[PDB]
Amino acid sequence: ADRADILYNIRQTSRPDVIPTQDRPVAVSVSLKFINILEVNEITNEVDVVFWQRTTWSDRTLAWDSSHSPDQVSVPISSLWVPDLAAYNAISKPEVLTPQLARVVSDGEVLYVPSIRQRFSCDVSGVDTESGATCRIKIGSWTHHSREISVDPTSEYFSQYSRFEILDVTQKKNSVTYSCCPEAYEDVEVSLNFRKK
Amino acid sequence: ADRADILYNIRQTSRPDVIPTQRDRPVAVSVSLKFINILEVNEITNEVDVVFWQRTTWSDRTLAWDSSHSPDQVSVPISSLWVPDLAAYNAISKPEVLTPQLARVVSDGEVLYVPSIRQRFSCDVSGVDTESGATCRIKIGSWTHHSREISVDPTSEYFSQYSRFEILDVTQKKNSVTYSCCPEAYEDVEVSLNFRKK
Amino acid sequence: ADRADILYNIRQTSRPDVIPTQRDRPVAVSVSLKFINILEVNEITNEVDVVFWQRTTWSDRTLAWDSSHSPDQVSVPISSLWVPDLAAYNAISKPEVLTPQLARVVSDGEVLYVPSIRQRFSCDVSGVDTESGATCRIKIGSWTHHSREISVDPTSEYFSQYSRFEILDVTQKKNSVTYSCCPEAYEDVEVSLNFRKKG
Amino acid sequence: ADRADILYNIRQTSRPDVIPTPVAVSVSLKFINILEVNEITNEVDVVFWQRTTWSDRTLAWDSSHSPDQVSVPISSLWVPDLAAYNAISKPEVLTPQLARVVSDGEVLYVPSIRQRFSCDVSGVDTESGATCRIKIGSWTHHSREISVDPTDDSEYFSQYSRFEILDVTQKKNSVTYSCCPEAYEDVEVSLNFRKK
Amino acid sequence: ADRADILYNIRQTSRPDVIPTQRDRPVAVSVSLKFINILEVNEITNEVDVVFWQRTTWSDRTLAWDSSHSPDQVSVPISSLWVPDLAAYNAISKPEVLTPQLARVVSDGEVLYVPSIRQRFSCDVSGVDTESGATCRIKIGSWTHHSREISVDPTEYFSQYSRFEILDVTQKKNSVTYSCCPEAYEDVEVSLNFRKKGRS
Ligand SMILES: Cc1cccn2c(=O)c(-c3cc(Cl)cc(Cl)c3)c([O-])[n+](Cc3cnc(Cl)s3)c12
Ligand SMILES: Cc1cccn2c(=O)c(-c3cc(Cl)cc(Cl)c3)c([O-])[n+](Cc3cnc(Cl)s3)c12
Ligand SMILES: Cc1cccn2c(=O)c(-c3cc(Cl)cc(Cl)c3)c([O-])[n+](Cc3cnc(Cl)s3)c12
Ligand SMILES: Cc1cccn2c(=O)c(-c3cc(Cl)cc(Cl)c3)c([O-])[n+](Cc3cnc(Cl)s3)c12
Ligand SMILES: Cc1cccn2c(=O)c(-c3cc(Cl)cc(Cl)c3)c([O-])[n+](Cc3cnc(Cl)s3)c12
Repeated sequence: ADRADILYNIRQTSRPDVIPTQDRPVAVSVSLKFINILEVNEITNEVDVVFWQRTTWSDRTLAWDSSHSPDQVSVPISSLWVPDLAAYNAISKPEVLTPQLARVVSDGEVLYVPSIRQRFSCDVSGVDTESGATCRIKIGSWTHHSREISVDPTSEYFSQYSRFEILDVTQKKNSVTYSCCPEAYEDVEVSLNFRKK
Repeated sequence: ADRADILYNIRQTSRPDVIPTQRDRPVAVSVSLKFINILEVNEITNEVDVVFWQRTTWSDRTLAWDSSHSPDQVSVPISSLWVPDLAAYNAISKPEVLTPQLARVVSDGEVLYVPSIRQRFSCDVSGVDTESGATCRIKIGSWTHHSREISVDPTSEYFSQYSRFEILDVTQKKNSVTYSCCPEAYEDVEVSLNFRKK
Repeated sequence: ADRADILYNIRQTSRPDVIPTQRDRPVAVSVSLKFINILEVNEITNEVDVVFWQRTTWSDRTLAWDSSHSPDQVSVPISSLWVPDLAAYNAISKPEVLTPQLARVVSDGEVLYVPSIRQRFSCDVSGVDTESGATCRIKIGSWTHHSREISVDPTSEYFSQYSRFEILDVTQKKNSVTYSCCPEAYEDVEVSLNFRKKG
Repeated sequence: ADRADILYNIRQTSRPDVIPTPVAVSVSLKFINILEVNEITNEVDVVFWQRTTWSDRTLAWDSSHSPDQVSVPISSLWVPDLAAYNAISKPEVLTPQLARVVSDGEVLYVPSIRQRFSCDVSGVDTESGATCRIKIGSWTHHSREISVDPTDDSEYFSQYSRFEILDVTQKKNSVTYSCCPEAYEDVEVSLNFRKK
Repeated sequence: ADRADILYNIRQTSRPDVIPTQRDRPVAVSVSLKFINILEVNEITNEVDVVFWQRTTWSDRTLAWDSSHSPDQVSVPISSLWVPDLAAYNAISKPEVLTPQLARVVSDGEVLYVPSIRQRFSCDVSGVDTESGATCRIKIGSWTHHSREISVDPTEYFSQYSRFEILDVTQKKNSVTYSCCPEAYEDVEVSLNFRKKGRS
């Protein structure tokens, strides 16, 4: 089997609209790497950031034997199921800056790392101090509760040319629940502690 | 039945372009806005930029399945379902949907759609910097379906603490509009956001 | 016949790319703007940003069905229908459609499309801050269909009370343009919005 | 044959991705508006009708007993890959993306375009005015595949612009690149304009 | 064989989603930027807006045809062929392609793609209003294909009407690797040394 055969197989087997549960939730790993802080407004409490959203999960149906073939291919995400992640305090659409390609590994692991520019409503107070501001970004599945999707977290790539610098990034698991229903929604709370240089 | 079987059944039965009227009764659409943010307010132009969750529910009993030994809910892309053609009458920008365009379908045939929307409105911003605050009225209804086809029924907890504004009161009242040409009435929800600068 | 049957039949007979000329008659397109808002006015650059409902009606008799014992109207996405290729000649932005892109089809074959449009125009903004106000003229017609293929016919109630501007008068007059090349005439409606800044 | 039959036939015969061979493409700009001029950055924002004609004989039909012209979406036709070499924004097509096809196989496409250009704005606030040169040609087809031929410059120009047109000149030209022997044909449109 | 036949054959054999690796060799992608214009420079935010031609070439031997008695080159929409998934690592906007999205395919299987791109970068703008000027570094490589799948090789048209002038452009090969994995990603580092015209 050559690359074309693996890709043909993935396209004919992929169910983009069907969460690939093995009765277990799909374990989605999410890690933000901050690349840039572009605009900060201490009056409106708004930030414009660029981050790589490292996103991994498993779809065992996509797996193939790679003893005598490539163990990884690039696949357009429009061909694959993708977690329906959203940032709860986003105030703009995520602008994906990068090619919308995922990597599929022969064991069925899927890796997606879009570079995203997005605006958030978060605490910008203290940005011009030594201690800096702490902007909290909550990312979770919009429509899949904890029995369907679990979200697990895990300044190296931050631009030296930003007016801001990063003091600390903290990535903590959290859970939200609504008055209506017993369903809990898992999220990652990403705490970006940063300040003006 | 697994998730794929429920979704294939929904795909084969759902007619995205056909309102699911039972007999000649209207489809009862529930609409509830939850305000998340007030981003830009202009007291001179009377324009406000808001973020809200538009909780939208209705019934398509043709989609129903037995969930005794199966999942009782799935996520479905809205392009596979009929969705109410709701619009805000006093919007001055396109709705920016911030969230994945998936609905939930429940085994009893309930459909639930909760987009997070950023949109700009023309409304009364006068008094925003006072104690009594401003009252901004948002009218949401079906653009093309009169009251015999769609009825719209209404029903601070999630408001960002980091907004420059705070919410005093949200009221959701049912209302109805009619045009000189025709006897048809269009139902809407009038959402009254009473808010002020902190 | 139920709504699904009417919609199936419309999709089978509708030719979105084919003007529905009955005999070899022009398709009579009715156009009526209802101004909802005036957002930005620049008296120096002579530019206005407006919101209007473009009430647009025409006949496609091939879509007709018997509506004794069926619904006499349905909502249909405009991507399933032929739609007039109307353009504003002094527009300087693309029309931003604010509303769902659904038309109403009546069982006699009448089609009604009422998009809410935000668009920017180049027009006369002089006098906006006076009592007599400015008169901004918007020219709307078919871009590619001359008068033997499309005729365009015209016909403050919904204006936002919260605008900084107020409407004194709207006039809708039929007009016709012809180009040096060809004998073909293009019909338009000239919509004259007389408005001013409030006291 | 009725309109539906002409359009059905165009869908069966048209190859949007195949140049209908050089194809002689006629290009003529009519300036409608000058919106923004910046003397410091040498940038202009203009609105123009790009009158574009060519022949695709494969589209032809007998019109003795049918319409001799139809409107066709450009996504159904081959269209010249014309670009402005000194554009600094994407062309914003303001108008419905329909061409006219004549029964002899002539195609006419007249988009109204808003676009920003890098060009000489020096003298704009003088009596002699500025001369802004806009170079339009095929991006990927050299002169053996596409030839570009030009055709009252102020007849359609908005009276409400802060600017006025003194002269529009449309001259044939050619570009060639260090790599290759191929020549690319262009029209150089010289817009002589000034502040009122 | 006429143009229609060549294009039909390209559509029948081209796999837009499949990198055309020959044996187990990487696809050699040649990338060369020609700067056309510098539009907006912000010395406070360290942001530039530039227009450049991204000359992109590679080989897809599956596309090849006999051109002894037919055209040796055609224009093909990029949606009909595989295209390298190049991205600028310090881009802060989507690339805005200003030009028709057509590649040239040569009968030997050579593919040439030259989009005119407007894009905003985060890079060092300090010194732009000095004699030595600013050096803005743009890193371009494959987003998803490591060095065993794609290799990136580097290899006059600047508007005379820009308020900036170009002192030097240097194009150097480089390689990145991530803590997770052994895979290396090739890039080109393009160094644009430029400054404001007309300083005293
Ligand atoms: C090539 C590249 C440029 C920038 C960021 N990348 C990354 O961050 C990672 C990465 C991912 C994880 Cl889960 C952990 C770590 Cl430590 C690194 C990575 O593999 N790649 C290549 C890829 C691009 N798209 C996909 Cl899918 S994989 C890059
Ligand atoms: C996960 C999440 C984030 C934000 C808002 N949501 C909500 O408001 C509700 C919700 C809906 C109703 Cl009708 C009543 C109540 Cl009390 C709550 C909800 O279920 N969910 C998940 C969903 C997202 N899209 C669909 Cl469809 S369901 C969330
Ligand atoms: C519900 C609604 C909100 C706003 C404007 N509308 C209108 O102006 C008219 C209308 C149309 C005409 Cl031809 C004459 C008159 Cl007097 C009124 C109308 O019927 N509707 C509903 C519709 C929306 N889209 C279509 Cl198609 S019909 C509304
Ligand atoms: C109706 C209209 C509004 C604006 C500009 N138009 C034009 O300039 C010309 C035109 C074209 C040429 Cl080649 C020479 C001359 Cl002298 C005039 C024209 O025929 N039309 C209609 C058309 C629009 N799109 C197509 Cl295709 S044909 C108009
Ligand atoms: C016509 C044109 C306008 C602008 C730029 N172009 C170029 O830069 C080059 C070019 C390419 C290389 Cl690899 C080296 C050199 Cl030295 C020049 C070129 O051939 N062409 C035509 C083409 C445009 N798109 C394709 Cl595909 S071929 C132009």
